[PDB]
Amino acid sequence: HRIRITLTSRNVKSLEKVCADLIRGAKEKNLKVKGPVRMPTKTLRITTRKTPCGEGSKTWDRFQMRIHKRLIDLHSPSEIVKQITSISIEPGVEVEVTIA
Amino acid sequence: GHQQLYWSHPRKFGQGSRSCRVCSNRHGLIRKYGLNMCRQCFRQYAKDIGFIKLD
Amino acid sequence: FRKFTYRGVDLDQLLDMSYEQLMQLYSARQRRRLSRGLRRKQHSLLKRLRKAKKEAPPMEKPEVVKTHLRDMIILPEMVGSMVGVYNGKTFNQVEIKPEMIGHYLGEFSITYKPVKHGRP
Amino acid sequence: ELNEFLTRELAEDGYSGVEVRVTPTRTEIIILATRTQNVLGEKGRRIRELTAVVQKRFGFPEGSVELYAEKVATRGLCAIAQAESLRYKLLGGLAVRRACYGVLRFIMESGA
Amino acid sequence: MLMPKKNRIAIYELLFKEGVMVAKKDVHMPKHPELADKNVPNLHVMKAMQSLKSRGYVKEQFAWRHFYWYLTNEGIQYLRDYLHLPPEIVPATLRR
Amino acid sequence: KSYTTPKKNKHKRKKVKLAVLKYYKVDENGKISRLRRECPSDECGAGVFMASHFDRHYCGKCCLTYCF
RNA sequence: AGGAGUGGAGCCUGCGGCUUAAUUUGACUCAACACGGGAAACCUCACCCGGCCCGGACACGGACAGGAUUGACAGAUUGAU
RNA sequence: AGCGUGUGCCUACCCUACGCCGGCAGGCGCGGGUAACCCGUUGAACCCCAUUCGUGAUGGGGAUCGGGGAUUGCAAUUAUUC
Repeated sequence: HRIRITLTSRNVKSLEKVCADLIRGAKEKNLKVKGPVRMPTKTLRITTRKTPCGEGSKTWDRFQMRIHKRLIDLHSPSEIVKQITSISIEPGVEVEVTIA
Repeated sequence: GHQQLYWSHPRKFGQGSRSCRVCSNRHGLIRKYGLNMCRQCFRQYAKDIGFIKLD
Repeated sequence: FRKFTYRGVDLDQLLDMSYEQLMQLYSARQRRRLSRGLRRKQHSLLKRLRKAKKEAPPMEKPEVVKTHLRDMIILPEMVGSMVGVYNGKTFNQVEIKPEMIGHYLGEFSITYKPVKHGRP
Repeated sequence: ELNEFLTRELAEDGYSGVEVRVTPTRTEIIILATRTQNVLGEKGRRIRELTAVVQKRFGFPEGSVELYAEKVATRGLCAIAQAESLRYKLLGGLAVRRACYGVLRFIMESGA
Repeated sequence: MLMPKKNRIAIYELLFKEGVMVAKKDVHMPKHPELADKNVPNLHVMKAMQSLKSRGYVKEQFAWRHFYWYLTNEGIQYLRDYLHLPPEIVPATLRR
Repeated sequence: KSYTTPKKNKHKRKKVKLAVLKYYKVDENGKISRLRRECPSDECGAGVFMASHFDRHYCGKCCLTYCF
């Protein structure tokens, strides 16, 4: 059973914390764990005017969001990796499970 | 024929088919990534969405 | 004394033909308009408009029928008909000559007045 | 939308913040306030009402949404609760200088 | 109002079984998202409980597009002696 | 606002008093009769009545028009 | 010291003025004038000519199951079944 | 080459490789992508090379205007667009 788990979040430091904890857990559980594949991050750029009406110097904002996505690959049966993945999930980090 | 001529006008497409989902106005809509509001409401509620003006 | 001819066919020849070849007798936009769909969704007004046109006064000046539809393409069957179409304020009562074919009722009712400037 | 929701109801309760935590096939919404006894109402009526309206509004499954109401520590350090306290002080009718001096001094001995 | 008798009592036992009400503010919604089994728009629903507000039995506050009607104890009494129910059936907002 | 144009009014409906006795007619014997025709439609069934006009026959809610 | 220009030519857009039944309106030095995120065929629409419905709650007095009211097809009508 | 974007709640309206037809604007059955996977190695333009032009309101400049054909939409006329 080849299994893929995706660690997609908005904040990056809690993402590094949970990915390091998952890699450490797969290391201590005597399991063949692959390295964390770092996908190219996606920048959310939409610009708008400052003032609500139409007068003033034409000044704009640059609002930004960065979403980071990570990949961890394992070779393990289903129930043990469910038991691993259902431990200590952050509210700002979303995990999703896929099977090949 | 009040029932059949009250709103027989097709608002299938066009600008008035969509509206702001915060304050229901039809000017300056942002449709990108499905926000579906005007610019003022997005600027007022932009912090809880998570958009920061870092750049 | 001159006899009118449209696209090589005569007036009664135009009357006694149908839409299935009349679309190719029309231009590009009018073929697209008549081939778009049935005149039922909004053009039940057009259906009853040709019905009210098919109402026949006797051998005199035919009675004028007026409508708000400015998007009506002149069929060959309604030549020699008296109609006033709404430009927004009044009805411009116009005589349908045997030349109208290929146009709209909005071609023959002006909206803006012709401007005549005075002193700035 | 949930933030503007809970500050529309919980203005008199002294609202401070919201937290959403995700669980498999379960939604957790944590309500931060200061009047943790008035937020429940009598026998938990109003928090059940809020659970029902958020479940019916947001298309949520039946029996998967629950609301936990925990009061916030260090009441003088959250600026939103002091803002609603000043709003309800000025709404009842009182001098604005006395109320602003009172909230300023309360924030000052509160540890800021 | 030109409302049928069935629609008024329909919103009534929907409100009596569960004492909460959510509706998006638009007049051209042909069927309710909850009452799609029968034929009733939202305009009937908002005008009926606006009449219920004016007779003084429910509360109200407004979101972006969503109304929020809440039930009162005298509202429970009014729905009880209007829908003609024995007083042992309770709305789910009180009983846990 | 009163204008130069004359004011139009809605239908003030004419009031009829006890028209149900004009549906059936009673004789001096023991029988019940139907003066007008009954609509044979399924949902527009055996309860409602149907008109008697100078040229046509028309029902109330099912809208089936009959003429000679 | 220079470079690219604008202002002159045709066109797009905006503003003033003129006409119109309406040519909706805010803004007039920097800090109004491809500004209102305003690239308007319908909606937008707030301007003009026309016609429907109440979506006038709640309370009082008439009204009233012997009827408080709603909906509609022969044919004229405006514009429309 | 590089920033990007992509099947949306009431809300239906996405980005597109590939085959045929047609000068072209375009049309039909076919496959992928809910995205570092598919468009895509984004065969972009200015530039580079080789002919034609030769100081002429000229093969510069494309305003104005006539006729015809497709697409979007319930509807284009005061030409939507091509």
